[PDB]
Amino acid sequence: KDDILCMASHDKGETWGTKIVIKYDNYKLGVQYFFLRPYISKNDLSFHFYVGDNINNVKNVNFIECTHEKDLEFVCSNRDFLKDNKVLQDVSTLNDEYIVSYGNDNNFAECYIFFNNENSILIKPEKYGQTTAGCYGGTFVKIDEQRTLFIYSSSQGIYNIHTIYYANYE
Amino acid sequence: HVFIRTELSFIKNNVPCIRDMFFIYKRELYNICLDDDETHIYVQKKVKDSWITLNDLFKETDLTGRPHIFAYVDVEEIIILLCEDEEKKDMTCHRFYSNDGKEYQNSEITISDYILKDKLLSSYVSLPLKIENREYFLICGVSPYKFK
Repeated sequence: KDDILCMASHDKGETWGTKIVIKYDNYKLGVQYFFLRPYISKNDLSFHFYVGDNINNVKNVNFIECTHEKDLEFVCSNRDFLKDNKVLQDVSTLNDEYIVSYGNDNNFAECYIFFNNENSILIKPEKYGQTTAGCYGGTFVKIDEQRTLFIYSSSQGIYNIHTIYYANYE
Repeated sequence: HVFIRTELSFIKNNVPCIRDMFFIYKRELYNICLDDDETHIYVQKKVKDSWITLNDLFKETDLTGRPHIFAYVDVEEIIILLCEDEEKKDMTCHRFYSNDGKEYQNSEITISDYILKDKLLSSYVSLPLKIENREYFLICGVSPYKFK
């Protein structure tokens, strides 16, 4: 009855006999997940995926966090990143805190980056020319606990690379 | 208390990739590009300003269509997996290994009656997940509800 399922390997991919169980006790039945992928950091397991069961048929990011039960069975739970006037995009972590990507609307004229939901930076991609350049597909590529890239392809051929340093103290 | 810094660099790619896939390895930046008639699966590296095709993993395969790709980056080791898109009952894949990011070593494997028989998958990069003194790589899948 588990909608999400992982087979897993501790022999570096030689064999995939291990089974990791994901109890995502969600409210809704028959809901299709798209582009599912696990976000992993140190101990923690999480998932990033899309759902399209909304009015506009537009796909919408969901991000669920998991903790532990058995050695192979995790219990996950949706994480609220909802934010008025912005659309949830990509998710990463710098230093056990979430860094989160958002578009202004579903057309990614702009992208905002939030640090621990407490500070934010604006990314206004320059136009390729006569046509609008968005940040559709902007994702994070983490370097270490203070540095991550945010890359997106304004248009085909062109890769916009944002190098990001962040540190929160006290 | 707070320190925030932003820089912008540009990169051009020879290849118009259908799907990009980014990983950091030894603080170099690497891509797994996919063009598509004719198809390839190029392993690329940013030396500043441009990507550089380092390998074509599609070549060393008896692979008919477009595979799922599951990349994993341990610190010393890079392991990539090209898995054929279903639609039998078991799934075959080809894996590539390097400890160096330049020379990937061929191979082929099969998971019989594999656990994700009727699950949908999509390509992604990942890290090993420590689970009580063990590292695991995960291939994860979702139930198919939308009518087809």
